[PDB]
Amino acid sequence: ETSAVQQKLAALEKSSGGRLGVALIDTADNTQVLYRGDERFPMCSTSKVMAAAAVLKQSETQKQLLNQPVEIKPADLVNYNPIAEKHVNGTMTLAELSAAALQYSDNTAMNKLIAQLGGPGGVTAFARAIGDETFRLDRTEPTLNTAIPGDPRDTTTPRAMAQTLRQLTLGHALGETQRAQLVTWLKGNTTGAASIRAGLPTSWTVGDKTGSGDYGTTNDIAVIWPQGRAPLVLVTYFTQPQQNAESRRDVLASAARIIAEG
Ligand SMILES: *[B]([O])([O])[C]([C][C]([C])[C])[N]C(=O)[C][N]C(=O)C1=[C]C(Cl)=[C][C]=C1Cl
Ligand SMILES: [Cl-]
Repeated sequence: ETSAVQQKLAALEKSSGGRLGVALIDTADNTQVLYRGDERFPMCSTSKVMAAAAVLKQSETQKQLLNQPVEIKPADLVNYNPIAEKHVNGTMTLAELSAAALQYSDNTAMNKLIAQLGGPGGVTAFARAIGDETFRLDRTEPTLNTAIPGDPRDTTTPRAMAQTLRQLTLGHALGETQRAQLVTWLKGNTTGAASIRAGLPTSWTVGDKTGSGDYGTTNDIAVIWPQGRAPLVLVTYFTQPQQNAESRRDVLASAARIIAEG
């Protein structure tokens, strides 16, 4: 059966023409509210969180790792390189690459993080090490965004991603300095104003990471601090039937508004 929350989410899904996945964790009582919570969705750029977190984990035993310069060559540039293009024939540190990937969704920066982990499988291995049995990263940017219906590549479920995002930011999957750094990065994201943030009260602090891809795939994952109550974690994934469907960040904002009502 379904609650009124899930009925509202289903009606939003129906009106939108696509497939919506939602997972909310309320850390006050560890309850979850799910909509298609165990179905797989293409993560697209929301996978940048796991890649950055994996490098943070590496830095727990190599304290200066984040400050290590990494060469940016002309040939490294892919389809969206707002920060990395400023450093061609130059360098960016792993911290700078992490900030660029998370806060600007720079795809060259993401590919450097993936390479630092030994390839997409290294990101997946980190996920398994922190108890995420669902996440899989198969490809680099930009092909991880093909988002073909039914394809398990580069997917996770809303429930799994919400649980992991909680572990990474409010829990202790990462060390102290590292989890605080991840929170700082997520809070300063520049690309999320029309997504989850647009559906929540303005007094709430939010850290988030968006993503987008083919099939009009439009995603956001967030850690949320309401004023005067325990924080929440929210995942909103959305994908559509036709390859060239338009982005629908408004659907994510609407899903967040629905979840926040209660
Ligand atoms: B992320 O969602 O992975 C990222 C964020 C944007 C802001 C750069 N998305 C993409 O790169 C989307 N890319 C595609 O849909 C794409 C691009 C290219 Cl060049 C080739 C294949 C695909 Cl699927
Ligand atoms: Cl994005």
